[PDB]
Amino acid sequence: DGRGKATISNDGATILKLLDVVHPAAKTLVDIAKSQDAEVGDGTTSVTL
Amino acid sequence: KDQDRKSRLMGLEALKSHIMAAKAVANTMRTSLGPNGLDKMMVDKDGDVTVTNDGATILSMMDVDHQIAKLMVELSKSQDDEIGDGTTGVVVLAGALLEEAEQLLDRGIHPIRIADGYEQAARVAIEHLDKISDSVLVDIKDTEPLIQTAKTTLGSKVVNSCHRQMAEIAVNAVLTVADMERRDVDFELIKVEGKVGGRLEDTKLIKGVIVDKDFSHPQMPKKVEDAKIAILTCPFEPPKPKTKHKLDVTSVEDYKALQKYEKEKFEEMIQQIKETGANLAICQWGFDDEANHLLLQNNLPAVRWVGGPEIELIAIATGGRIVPRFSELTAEKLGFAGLVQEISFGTTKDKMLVIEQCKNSRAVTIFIRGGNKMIIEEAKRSLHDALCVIRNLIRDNRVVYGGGAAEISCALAVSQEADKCPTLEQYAMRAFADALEVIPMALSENSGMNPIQTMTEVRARQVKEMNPALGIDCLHKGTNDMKQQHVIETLIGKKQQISLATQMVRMILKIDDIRKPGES
Amino acid sequence: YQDRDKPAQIRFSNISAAKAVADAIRTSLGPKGMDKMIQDGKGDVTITNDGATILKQMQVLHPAARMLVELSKAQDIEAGDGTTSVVIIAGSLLDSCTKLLQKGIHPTIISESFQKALEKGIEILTDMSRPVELSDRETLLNSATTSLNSKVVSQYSSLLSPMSVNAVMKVIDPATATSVDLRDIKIVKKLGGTIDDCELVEGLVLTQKVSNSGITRVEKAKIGLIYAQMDRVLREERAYILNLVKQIKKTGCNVLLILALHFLNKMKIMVIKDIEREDIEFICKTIIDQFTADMLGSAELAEEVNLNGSGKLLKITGCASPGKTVTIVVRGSNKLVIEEAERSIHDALCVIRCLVKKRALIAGGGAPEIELALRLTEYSRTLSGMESYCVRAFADAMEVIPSTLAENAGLNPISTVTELRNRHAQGEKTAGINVRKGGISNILEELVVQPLLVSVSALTLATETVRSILKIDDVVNTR
Amino acid sequence: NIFKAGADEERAETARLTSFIGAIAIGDLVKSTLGPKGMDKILLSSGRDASLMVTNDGATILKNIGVDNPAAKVLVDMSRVQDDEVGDGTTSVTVLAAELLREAESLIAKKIHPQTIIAGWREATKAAREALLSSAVDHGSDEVKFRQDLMNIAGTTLSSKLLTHHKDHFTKLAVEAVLRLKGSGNLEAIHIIKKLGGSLADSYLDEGFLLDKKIGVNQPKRIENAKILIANTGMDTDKIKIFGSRVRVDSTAKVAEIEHAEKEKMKEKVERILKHGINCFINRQLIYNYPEQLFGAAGVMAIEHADFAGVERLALVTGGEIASTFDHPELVKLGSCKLIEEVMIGEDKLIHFSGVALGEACTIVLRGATQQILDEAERSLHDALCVLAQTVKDSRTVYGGGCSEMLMAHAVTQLANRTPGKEAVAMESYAKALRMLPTIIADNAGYDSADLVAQLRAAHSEGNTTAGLDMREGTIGDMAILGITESFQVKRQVLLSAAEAAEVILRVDNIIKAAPR
Amino acid sequence: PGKEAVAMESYAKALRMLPTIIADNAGYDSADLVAQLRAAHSEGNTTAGLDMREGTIGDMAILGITESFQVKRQVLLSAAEAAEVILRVDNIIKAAPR
Amino acid sequence: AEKDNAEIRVHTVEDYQAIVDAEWNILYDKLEKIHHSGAKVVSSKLPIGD
Repeated sequence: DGRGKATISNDGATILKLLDVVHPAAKTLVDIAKSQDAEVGDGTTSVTL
Repeated sequence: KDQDRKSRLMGLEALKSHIMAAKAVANTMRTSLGPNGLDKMMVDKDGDVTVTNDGATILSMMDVDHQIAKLMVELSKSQDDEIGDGTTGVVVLAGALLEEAEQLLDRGIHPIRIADGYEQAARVAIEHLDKISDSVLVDIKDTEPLIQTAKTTLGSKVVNSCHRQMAEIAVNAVLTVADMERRDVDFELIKVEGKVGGRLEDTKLIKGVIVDKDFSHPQMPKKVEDAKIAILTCPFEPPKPKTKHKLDVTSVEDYKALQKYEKEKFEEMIQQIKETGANLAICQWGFDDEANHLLLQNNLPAVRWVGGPEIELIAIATGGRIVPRFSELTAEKLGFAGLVQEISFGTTKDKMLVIEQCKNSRAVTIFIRGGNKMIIEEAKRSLHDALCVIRNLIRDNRVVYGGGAAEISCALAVSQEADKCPTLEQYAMRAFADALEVIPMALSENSGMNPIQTMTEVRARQVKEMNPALGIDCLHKGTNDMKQQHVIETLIGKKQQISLATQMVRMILKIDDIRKPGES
Repeated sequence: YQDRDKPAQIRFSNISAAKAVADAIRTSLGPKGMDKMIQDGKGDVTITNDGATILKQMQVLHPAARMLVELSKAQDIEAGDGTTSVVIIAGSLLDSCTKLLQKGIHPTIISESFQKALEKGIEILTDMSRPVELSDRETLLNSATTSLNSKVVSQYSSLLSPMSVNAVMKVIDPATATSVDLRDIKIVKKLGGTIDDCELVEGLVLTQKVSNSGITRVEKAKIGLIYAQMDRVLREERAYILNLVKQIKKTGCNVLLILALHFLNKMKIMVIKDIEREDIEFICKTIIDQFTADMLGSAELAEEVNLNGSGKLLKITGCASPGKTVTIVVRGSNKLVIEEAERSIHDALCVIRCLVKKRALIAGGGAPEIELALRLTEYSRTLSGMESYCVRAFADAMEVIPSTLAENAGLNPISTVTELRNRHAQGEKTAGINVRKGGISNILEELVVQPLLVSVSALTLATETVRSILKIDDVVNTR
Repeated sequence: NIFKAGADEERAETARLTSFIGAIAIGDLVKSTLGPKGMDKILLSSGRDASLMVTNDGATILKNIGVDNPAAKVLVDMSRVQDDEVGDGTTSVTVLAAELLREAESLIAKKIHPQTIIAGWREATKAAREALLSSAVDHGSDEVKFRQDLMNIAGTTLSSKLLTHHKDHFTKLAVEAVLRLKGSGNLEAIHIIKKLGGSLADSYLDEGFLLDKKIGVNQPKRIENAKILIANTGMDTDKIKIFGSRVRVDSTAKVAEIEHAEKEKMKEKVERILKHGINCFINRQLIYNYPEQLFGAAGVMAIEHADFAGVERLALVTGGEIASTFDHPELVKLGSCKLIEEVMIGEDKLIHFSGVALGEACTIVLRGATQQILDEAERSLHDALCVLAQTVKDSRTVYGGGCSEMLMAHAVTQLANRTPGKEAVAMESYAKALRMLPTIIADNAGYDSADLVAQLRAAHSEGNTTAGLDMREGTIGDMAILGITESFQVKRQVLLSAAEAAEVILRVDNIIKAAPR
Repeated sequence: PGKEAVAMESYAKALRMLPTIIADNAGYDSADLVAQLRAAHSEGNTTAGLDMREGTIGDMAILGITESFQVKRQVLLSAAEAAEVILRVDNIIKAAPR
Repeated sequence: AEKDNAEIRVHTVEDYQAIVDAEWNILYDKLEKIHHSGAKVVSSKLPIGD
């Protein structure tokens, strides 16, 4: 991030939160991953891929 | 946000770029490995200049922006709690594993599959170290062989002149604070100080806490045999604030009035010392000329202007407590010690306070004398790894002969175990063998000899001449077989060099991308 | 050869920068020298032929060339004459060293060789000089008058010459003391009157007025150098002022060298204030808690004489103190009249000062330089080693002075110095260039002479500067 | 992106060149000043034209110049220690250490490892040091021969200085000052006086420890059995070294109260001074006239305006004590002086002692036209007193002028005959650097270096251990007959310091410069 | 004397270049072998030489390696006279080709 | 501590004994309020002095 600290993990939910892509169609798939956490809580990498 | 100007590195070129950034650190420290390793010039941000070959000190002073290069620095904090000597050897070994991994990426082998090969070959090398290891102090605790081992470690530093005397001090210091049977030695209980002047042969072992402060008055008693210690945050006198008193005296009427009130406070607190039975009074501030005048008549020595962190170190070592005010004084809060003396240095006015227990204790402090501050600073690091060598021998007395004999003997077993793995990880086991050969190879290169002719010559000796491992002489001694040269490193250190180097290579290979935004 | 490292590049940079200064001032040498036009940065344009003035306006940034500027200043302090000649001689020496360094001769050999030629050069000019008597005031009058004729004012030189002679002979024992202090003679110039009126005062004469103090006369003076509450403060300010006066009154000091105007009048103390430090040094040699009587001077009668053309002056005579000092009062119509009158006195005092230290007279018009170059050539034949070519280069560099005077006189520079060399071979130093008649003539009959100290100090000071420049290996910029 | 934004690190190839080029540039700068014929140099600060000056001193050049290279900074620090401790050989250390690094750079191009070069110089250093010990000749007896050696060493130290012309008269001043000492080499006992007026040949000398300072206004010119007591405090007025404290004055009577309070405070101070029973008093601060009259009424000589160097020197010469606190009487040691007389030298009042305890001290009075001449006269004289005091402690002397430098180079060459393979080439370059010192001396004198230096090799090859260079006649002759010699401790110090300085540069293969603040 | 001393050292240095090049073409270390021979022939042991077979220094009389005297005397003289002509010529005058 | 301190400037010498005690009184009060409720286990996020 802008602070200089590095985040290391394979979690798909955490990576998508840090990207924050400005493309409008890209924000749609990001929002679907957030709804995946409330209903289930995992599989965000599978749904996006 | 801030997607534009965001530095991104991905793909197969990302791994080759991370290895290149890691080899830049390994190629820098490989010249300083060994006792003959060349030094490094350090220019501080404030303009200071220091010269040291210590690997742990270099990594702390290196400022690297690259992320993978920062991971190599964080490894030093983990190893210094164990070895503190061959820390450079781990960075060199980590750079050799990544350098040989570059040849495997061209063949199309997946990075995770390469990391599995190193982990599989690491356990074979660690297992081989247990067979060839020999003991020393097994079943019998003796200080005679323990002192000779520490004499070799100090030979690589600038203290190599006085190296023989400083070995007996580190032995008696660790055995005092903890028992070898306990196998628990804390570094927080051991302190190291020093001051310019004198020589390194004047190093002494004082059991207790020592800080440099003078007495409240020079005529105070210099020797207190009984143990009474009053540690307070306030001096003995009418109460004064922490900054400025600023007494208001309008005329002589207020002078004679307040002086009588002060005179009552003069004899009250000084005679209060004998009420609690205390002898030595440790106060954070100093005393007036009248306060020291009453101490000379009652024979009550004291220390003035004690520092903030010094108060906590004295109460812990002497077994006392911090007393905020004289109203809470009691017999339980008094500190103990065997002797209290004031030892000056030459003509210097320092006169460091000396607190001696006259017996064993749980904390000791080693003091070093020398003609240069940089030499004393390097003498402090000279004892740092020396304590780790003694501590490792207390935990496990099994040792493996160093000087490159350990790394070469392991690659012979790993290369044979490679043909027993019908799988793509076989290549990683072969590359792991050539990587272990780099550490003993850098020793001969720093000695001004042909690296390759020295390496292959030792291989033939261990296979043919004798089964025990033979080392390489970097000091230009008589011959090989460092067992006669008494160059020996602990077995715990050998297991950590392979384990920590495997962790770093495994983490670097599994990271395929580095992201970070730029200035917008 | 190779010569990878070239320290001689700075040597050539020092010679080029030093020669550029000597080449400029060369055309201004001699009474017939061409005038030069100097334009100030503000746009002001001036024209002067004086070499000492132009060198100060050049603004020389080069370190080695500044040494020649300081060399001209050291020449005016000692001899006071020949400022332009020194810069030209020092410029021709460094130019001759260029041909020597190309031959591979080491500077220390060149530097030590000029010293032997300098010691021999002094003996040559001394043996050919004319010994004169210092006690004789007829020679001092003629030597100063003919010298000031080549200066700006040639008409009034007959008046100002005996004023300077009688001043020096009063403050200096004739034919006894070899040292003369020019600061012991003060010259005061004022507007009004004429140069025909001059007064030599044995005491001191200043420019200050005693206003507003009305005492104006002190005989036998010891001179020394140093609403109710609102009204009460005015009484206390008078107490502090009078307090410091009481301590002065106890010592007996009647004249002080600097509401209090009235307190000094009650004590009959003459007020002398607003005095320059350089003017104090003239009074220093002539005559509050640390103020005592031992540091006080002495005087006979002090007073302020106000004349028509001399303005307001303080006339103090009969100092009665160990020393010898005089004072000259100068009058004139305008400021330029008294300016050149005083400047002619400084030139007169310097020539007399040169005659006191060294008693001798030599001919002018390039005569000392040709005779010097003639004998050093024969002296170079007896020497052996590298000193043979070094002395010849030192001798041939003396030809620039006569060739310059012949060029400003309209004659042929090459043919003039050639004919004169053979005249000095058969004859004596009397031969030379006469700029008044525009041709070769005997300088002895022309009554053109200069004191020996001018030529000796010209060779001594210039040689030490040339040797100092050659010994410089390089320059280092510190911070 | 390893080191950016002010952080620079030169690699093994570049930090190699940078280390030597920075160090060699320092040695090549001051090499022109070696020898009595050495060149001058101009020092001018950037932005200020008042720093112009010309000096041939190698120590002064290195102090004023700045050094941005950490490799060259070590060489500069080793030169200042040479000037501050021994005082002689500042240029010799810098030049010799630079020649070792210049030859070591050519050996690295041959792929000779730096650690091997270091192993060669250590063995050659011991062989070169034993050569001076075998050629060192001292004198136990024959003080005439011992005094003559002091004049040759003093005349050698004063060479290539401002006093080199008049040094013939100065050799008698420096030697006599050290000859009268006859004891510990403490230099505080020999005072130095700088007075304006007169030429350099007018410098006088006093063996009674003459003081450079004048005391009081009216003081007694003679005193019998004067007890010396030093004190440190303001003797003038109130508010000494006190800033921020004011006094409310409403009228003139308040000022008179301060004058009475001042005389009251001074009276109490004079009483405590007189309780010591002393005939003389010394203080650093100036003494006011009122306590001066209180000292003169009791016979106590009032000494004022003392400096930091005075209290240290007046204590050992007179056998006294610093005694900063005169409050408690008779707890301090008092000095011993037979007579204190007033001597006027240079139109100034000076203080002359007599018969002091350990009266082997003395004082040299310099005479010059300006202060810049006197300052350079003291620096050239003080450097001479350092080596002469060292000569008293160790009387061994060796012959200079290329004699000792060439002899050490011959012993290293013979050592190259018995040696392993790689150490042979390393010690040869060490011997070549020792021959560079007599070579540079001949270059600054204009003489042919290749002719004179090469004949010294054939001279010291078979016998003739005393041969050397003669700058006067430009030939080779006996150094013992010509009277050119230097102390033994100077050669051993320059030889070891130059070897230790060049050893540190080789041990550094990389230079890490952090980001400047 | 002085000026002839430097010229002889360069002549002796060229003779040491012959065994140096022989060691370089054999892949060995010329710095060690040539330096040991100079130290060997410095005091005694006039028969020491290089052994290309074993890669070390040994006696030439025992190993049976020798060369004719007329050959070495001719190589020594023909090399000195050839370098003397080239060194003496400071200028080359070329004409027009025919 | 960086958070809770006591700074009072008075010209009275006798008040200095109370101010030093008042700074310890605030700390003693915070320790007494815990004892007033009878809490045996004290878990603090910020450090606790000796």
